Amino acid sequence: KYWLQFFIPLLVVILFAVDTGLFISTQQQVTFLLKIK
Amino acid sequence: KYWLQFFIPLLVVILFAVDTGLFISTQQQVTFLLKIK
Amino acid sequence: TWLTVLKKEQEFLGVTQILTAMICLCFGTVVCSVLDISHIEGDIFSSFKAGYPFWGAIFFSISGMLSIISERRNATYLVRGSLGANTASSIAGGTGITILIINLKKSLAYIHIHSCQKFFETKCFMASFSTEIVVMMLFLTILGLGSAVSLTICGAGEEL
Amino acid sequence: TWLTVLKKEQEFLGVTQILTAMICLCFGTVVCSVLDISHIEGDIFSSFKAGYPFWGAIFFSISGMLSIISERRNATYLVRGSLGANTASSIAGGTGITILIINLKKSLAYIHIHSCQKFFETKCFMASFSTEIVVMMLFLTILGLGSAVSLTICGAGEEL
Amino acid sequence: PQLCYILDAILFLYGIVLTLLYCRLKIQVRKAAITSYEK
Amino acid sequence: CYILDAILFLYGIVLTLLYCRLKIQVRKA
Amino acid sequence: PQLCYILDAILFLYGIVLTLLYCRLKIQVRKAAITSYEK
Amino acid sequence: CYILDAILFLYGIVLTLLYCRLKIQVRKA
Ligand SMILES: CC(C)CCC[C@@H](C)[C@H]1CC[C@H]2[C@@H]3CC=C4C[C@@H](O)CC[C@]4(C)[C@H]3CC[C@]12C
Ligand SMILES: CC(C)CCC[C@@H](C)[C@H]1CC[C@H]2[C@@H]3CC=C4C[C@@H](O)CC[C@]4(C)[C@H]3CC[C@]12C
Repeated sequence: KYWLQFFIPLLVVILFAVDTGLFISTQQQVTFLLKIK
Repeated sequence: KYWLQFFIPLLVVILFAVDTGLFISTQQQVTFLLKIK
Repeated sequence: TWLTVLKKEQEFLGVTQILTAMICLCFGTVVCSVLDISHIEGDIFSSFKAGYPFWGAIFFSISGMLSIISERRNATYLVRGSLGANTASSIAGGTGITILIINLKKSLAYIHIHSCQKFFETKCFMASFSTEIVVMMLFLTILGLGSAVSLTICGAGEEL
Repeated sequence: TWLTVLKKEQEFLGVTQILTAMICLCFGTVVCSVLDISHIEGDIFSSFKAGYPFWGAIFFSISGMLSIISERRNATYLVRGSLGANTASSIAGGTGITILIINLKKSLAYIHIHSCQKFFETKCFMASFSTEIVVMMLFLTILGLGSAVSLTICGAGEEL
Repeated sequence: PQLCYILDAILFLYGIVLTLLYCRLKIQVRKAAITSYEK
Repeated sequence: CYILDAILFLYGIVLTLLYCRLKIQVRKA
Repeated sequence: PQLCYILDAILFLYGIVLTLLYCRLKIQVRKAAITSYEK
Repeated sequence: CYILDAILFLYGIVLTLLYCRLKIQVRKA
């Protein structure tokens, strides 16, 4: 009824969570990439 | 108050979501691993 | 030189397409779940009443998935299907943009006059909430449609 | 040959330690936020009232972090800190097990005698809920404590 | 005769087992990749 | 509730199946 | 002038921009890796 | 509510700075 102004932070927090998951994934990916001589 | 029996699914759904994320990341890593001659 | 650079970058537009498709479903679900649409006194819900996110999410998801798989897998019949899905998504977006424009047109008039003085949380907070949601929807739909038209024009790049 | 297998298989113990620490916070915050923990007629909460969810939350976490970083970076002073963190976590788990056991004892004393015939949904649903939650926490803490003790005995493997 | 969460109790064990098994598998495959990529 | 539990009760089956496929694939590797 | 939501909208836009750009870099680095390790 | 945005606001700042570091160290390599 009045708590409607709460879902927008709920969306952005999970967006940032999956975003940082992708970030650490690509971090590990580039760490593997730089293992080059 | 009486709706307490709802948090147990709430934690397990994100647990399984992060498990699927780990699966896709490790599948991506293993596919890269496999291509060696 | 535009053709070559657009050919090099194909599936990232598919990534933003699938992100759009996944995100547009949430607004529809929450709007249809928290409160019913058939008894809105202000009649603000017009785009949501027609189920536009339901119309567009499937088309955008198909377009993005097909674009991603085309780069991932070079199937013979998938190339034409990707172009067809891109055209269908382009037409769907072209209709939805007009739908949201008329929705904002019918929504601003109520708020402007005599309904809610200044900002919300006086008598008409839910309409301001819906207005913010639909403005975000319109902006994100423009962002998706730009990538959609770019992918559509890039995909053909050849006679038939 | 036990020492070699334990040494080579180390960071997964840190993974389960940090999983225990992370999952402890969610339960602790939800239980201590949904309702006050000092006005229970049965005084069911005998663990959350004693800080246990927040007693070994940033306590298992630091041990897991040290264990994970140990094989990643072999610092000069980190190896000494890891053993101390592991043994302190072992002691904390040993205290948590007995406080959780007495919590089960009191919850069963409550539900056992005349408080609620058959299962819940009569007067004390929260009693059964708390009992189940604390049983789950006890099992997960046993799983964490076993790994903690295994890492503690593995880490030394040498004089001092 | 009072199901739902009684049957939903074992599912948490399921989740814990899977979320630990994936972590063990990922660490093992990372170790194998490191040991195979060195030479 | 019960159906909500059912919807997440077969997720485990597919998750374990793909886990086993990954296991056999890495064993082949 | 009511605060919060006006400042919240720019945060939302920032979130989508950041996640989209990180995805772009993820595909970019994947192509870089596949083009580097192929030879 | 008013303070809720504060916690997540510097989250974006730290992610942007760490992205800058990642970009500089991928351009180095
Ligand atoms: C809107 C709220 C309610 C839910 C949001 C879910 C979103 C964030 C989910 C749904 C689909 C997901 C995307 C699916 C595909 C890709 C492409 C991949 O290369 C990177 C991850 C990425 C980009 C995912 C990011 C997270 C994602 C966009
Ligand atoms: C219960 C919900 C709310 C939160 C759960 C948080 C847990 C599951 C998350 C948070 C941080 C995560 C860990 C972060 C770091 C690593 C190291 C990596 O090499 C393996 C995965 C692992 C071990 C992750 C496992 C899952 C993890 C422990």
